Amino acid sequence: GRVIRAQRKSGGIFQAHTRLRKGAAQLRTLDFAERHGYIRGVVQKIIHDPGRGAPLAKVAFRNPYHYRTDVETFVATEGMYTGQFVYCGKNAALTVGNVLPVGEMPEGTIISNVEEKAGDRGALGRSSGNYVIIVGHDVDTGKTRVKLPSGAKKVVPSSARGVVGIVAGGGRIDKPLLKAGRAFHKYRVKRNCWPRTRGVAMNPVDHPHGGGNHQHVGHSTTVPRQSAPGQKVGLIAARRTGLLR
Amino acid sequence: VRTSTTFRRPKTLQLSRKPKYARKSVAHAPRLDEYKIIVNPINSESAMKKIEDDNTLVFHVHLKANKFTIKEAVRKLYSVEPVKINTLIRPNGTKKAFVKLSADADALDVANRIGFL
Amino acid sequence: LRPREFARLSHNKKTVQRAYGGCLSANAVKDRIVRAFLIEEQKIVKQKLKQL
Amino acid sequence: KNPLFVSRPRSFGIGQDIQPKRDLSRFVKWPEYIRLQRRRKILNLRLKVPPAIAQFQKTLDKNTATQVFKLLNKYRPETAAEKKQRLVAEAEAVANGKSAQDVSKKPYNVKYGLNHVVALIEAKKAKLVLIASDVDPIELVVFLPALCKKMGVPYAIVKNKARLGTVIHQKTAAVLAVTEVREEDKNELASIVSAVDANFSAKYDESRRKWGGGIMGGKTQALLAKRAK
RNA sequence: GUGAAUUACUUAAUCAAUGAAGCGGAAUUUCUAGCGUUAAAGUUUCGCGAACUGAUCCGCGUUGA
RNA sequence: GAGUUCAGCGGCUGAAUCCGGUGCGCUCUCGACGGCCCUUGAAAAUCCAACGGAAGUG
RNA sequence: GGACAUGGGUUAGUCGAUCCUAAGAGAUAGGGAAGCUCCGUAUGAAAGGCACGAUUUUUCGUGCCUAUCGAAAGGGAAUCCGGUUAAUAUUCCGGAACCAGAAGGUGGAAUCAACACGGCAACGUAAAUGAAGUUGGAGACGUCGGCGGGAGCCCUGG
Repeated sequence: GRVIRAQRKSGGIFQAHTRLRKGAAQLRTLDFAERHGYIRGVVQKIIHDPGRGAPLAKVAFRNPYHYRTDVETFVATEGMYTGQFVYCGKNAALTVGNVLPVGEMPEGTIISNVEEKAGDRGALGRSSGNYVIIVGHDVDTGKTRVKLPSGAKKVVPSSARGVVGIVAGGGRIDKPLLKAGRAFHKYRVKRNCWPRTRGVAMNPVDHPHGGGNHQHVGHSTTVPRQSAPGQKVGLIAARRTGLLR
Repeated sequence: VRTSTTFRRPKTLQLSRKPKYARKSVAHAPRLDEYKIIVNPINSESAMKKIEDDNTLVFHVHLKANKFTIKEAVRKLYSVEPVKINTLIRPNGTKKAFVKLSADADALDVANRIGFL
Repeated sequence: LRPREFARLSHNKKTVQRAYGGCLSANAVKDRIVRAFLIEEQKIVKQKLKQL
Repeated sequence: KNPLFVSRPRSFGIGQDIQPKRDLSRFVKWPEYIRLQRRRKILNLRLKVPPAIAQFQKTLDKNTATQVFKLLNKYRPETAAEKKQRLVAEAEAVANGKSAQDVSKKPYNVKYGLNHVVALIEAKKAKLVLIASDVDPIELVVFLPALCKKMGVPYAIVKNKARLGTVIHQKTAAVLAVTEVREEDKNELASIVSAVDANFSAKYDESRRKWGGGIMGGKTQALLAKRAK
C-alpha cells in the first residue's frame, strides 16, 4: 500500500557521503604523449580514501603543453611507494605501477583499473585486491580479451589502458567485522544502507514479504525480471537457487 | 593562426549613455540635509549630567544619519567642533547621538545658546 | 604565528638566508642540490654515449 | 663571434621541453554559429543533391562573368539622387511649358527584382537572365532555368547576389534581366548571349539528369585509397 | 539515408572524452622524491628593433568506439 | 598615583599592602609520547614564503 | 509586586553581525512543460582579463591564460585596567595600548664592484630592490590513555 524501502532508494537520504573523499580515482586523459610515447610522474603520497578499501596515490605529472604540474589520483597498486616514478603510455615499461595499453601487454599479465573503452580512465579491477588478466589478443579486429574479477571474459579495445599489478589493500574482507559497531562505522562513510530490516518483519503495506500470523513469505521468492519496481523483491530473475551440495 | 584551443568573444566598442532627454526634469534637492539630521536636543536629567560632566551634547537625530553627517550638521548648525560621536537607536525607534565637544568649547554655553536648558 | 600576524614581521624574520630558505629545510635543500647535479651529469654522460 | 652567444636548443619530444605555440586552428572549439555554417557546407558536399539544385553549383566562368559585368555596369539604373535632379529638371520644363516626353530620353537600364524578371521571361521580353547562385531560400530561383529554357531566354547562373546588388544599387539581387541595349552594345550582348547559350542552355538537358553531391571527406577518401592500393 | 556483388560507407541520429592539443595525408624522454615558462642559435633587413626559420607542408571532420 | 585594609581630622592627613614553602590536589591550557580503526577524522576567504629574473646626480 | 500610572534608560575601529565557505538552497546558459513552473549550476554558452607600441595606409595592431545566498557554537585584523549610573558599559570617564589602510617627511642602511655581511654548519643580523609565471606553507582539524611544564584556585610557615 506504500512504496517499499527499495523504491525509496532513488536519492535523498540514500546519497553517497562524499564530504571526506580524496578525489575521484582516474587514469590520465589519453593525450598525445600517452598515445605515442610515455610520460613520467612521481608518487607524492599514498593516502586513505574514506569509504574505499583501496589506498589512493597522488601522482604528479608535468603538463606537456604548459608550465604547470598536473596531479592525478590513481588507485594504488601493491608495491607503490612515495617517490616512485610511474610511466604512463605506449612505450612504458612492463613494471608494476606503469600504465600501458592492453594491446602492448602480453597474455597472462596482471593488470588493474582497466578501461572498458579507451578514454574512460579506468573501469575494471579497482576494488582492493582485484585485478584483470589479459587472456588473449585479436590483432585483426584490434581487440583484447580479458578475464574480469567475476570470471566473466570481456572484449575490450586494444587501446584501452590498465595499471600493471594488483590493487593494494587485498584481504580486506578476509577479517570478520566482529560486531555491529564495526559495520556501523564501515557504512557511515558510505551510503545509508545499514542496518537492513527483513521484509518478513514488516507489514503487508510495507513489503510483499510482510504480513501473516507467522513470518513466512507466502509466495515464491524468485520474481520475474519483468516485474514492476514495487514487485521486484527477493531473488530477481534467478536462474538457479540453493546450495551446490 | 590560433595557439589556444578556446575561442573568446572579441571586445567591441561600448558607447556610453548619451540620452536625448533627461528622465527627471529637475534633480531633487538633497533629501537629508543638516536641518533634517538634527531634530531636537534631549533634555532629560541624564542628558543634563552628560552636559556638565562629559562635555557631551545629546540630540534626537534622524535614523539615517551616520556619525559623519551628525558631525557636519552639528558643525554647520552650531559652529562647534565635535571630537567624538556615539549613537544608539532608542527602544522607541529613534536615534540618539552623544556629541562629545572639543576641549576648547564647553557644552554648557552651547546648551544655553541653543536655549534648551 | 597566525597567518595574518606573519605580515607584521620583517623579511629576514620569516625566512632563512639560503636557496629555498623559508620554504624547504636544510636537508631537503641539500638533497635538491646533490640530486640535481648528479642527474645533470648523467644526462651529459648519456648524451655523450648516444652521440657516438 | 662573441663566445658568450652559446646555443641552447630545445628538444620538443614527448616528455622533453614544453611544447611550442603551434597552430591549433583545427582543434578550436568554435562558436555554435560558426560550426553550423561549416557543417551546413559539409552536408551540401556529402548529400546527394537533386539536379534542380545541383545545377546551381556550376556557375558562369570567370572570363565570361567579367565580360557580363562590364556590360551591366553600362546599364546600371538611375540612383535616387540622379532621379531627383532629373525629376526636378522635368518640373521646371513643365513650368516653362515644354512636353514631358521630349525633355527626358527613353531609359536603358537593367531590369531587376524577381517578380519583374519572371514576368519579362514569361512575356519573352528579356534577352538575357542572370541568376544568383547563392539565393536562400533556393526555391526562389529553382524554377527559373526551366522557365528561361521554355521561353528560349538565354540564361546564366552568376555568383554573388551581392555583385548583382551592386549593379542595381542594392545589397543583394536575386536575378538581373537585360531586355534592351543600345546599338553600340548590340554586338557585345550578342557575343555574351552566344557564349552563355553554349555554356548553359545547350547543357541544360544533360544537367537535368546529373545529381550533385556524393563527395566524401578527405579522411575517408584517403582511407579508401589505401584500401584500394 | 548513400553505395558495391551479400556487404561497405557516414552526414542523420546514439554514445563517450577534453582545456574540443598534436587527426588524416604526403614530403622525409627509464640507476635517483631536482629544475624545466617569459627562445637562442642560425638566416636576412633597418637594439632583448623588425622579418624568416628554429618548431616541414597539405587537408580542416575536436577525437575515439 | 590604582584597588584593599587600618588609624586620625573637618573633604583632608597619616600608616600597611611583606617574606617565603608544598603537591598521585582541582580547573584550564601547553609539551613530548602511546593506543585505536574494513572508522583515518571539512572547506573557503585571508596571510606568508620560495624558485624564476622582467626592469631600473639619481 | 514581573500588576497599574507617569517618566527615565541600552553609547564600540577592537564584542558580535557584517566578510568566508560547509551541508544545502539558487538565478543565468540551455532543454522540458497547455501551463502554474520543472530540470539545470562552467552544463552542447562568443560566459574576461593583461601587457607592449615615436602613432597604425592619423578607420589598432601584437602577444600572453566558476553568479549569489547559506554559520550571532566552524574559519576570522586589532583593548586592557581602575572608576562611574537609580537603571548602560571590554561601549561612557580617567589612564594605558593595539590593528588595518593612506600619504609624503625626518633619521639610518645599500648603491658607479647596481641589488648587505657574518658562521665549517644548523642559522643570525636594524635595514638588505624582484614583474609575469610556477610552487610550498599557515588557515587546517578524530579519539582515548597516562607523563611532564605553566597559570588561577586550594593547602601552608613567619
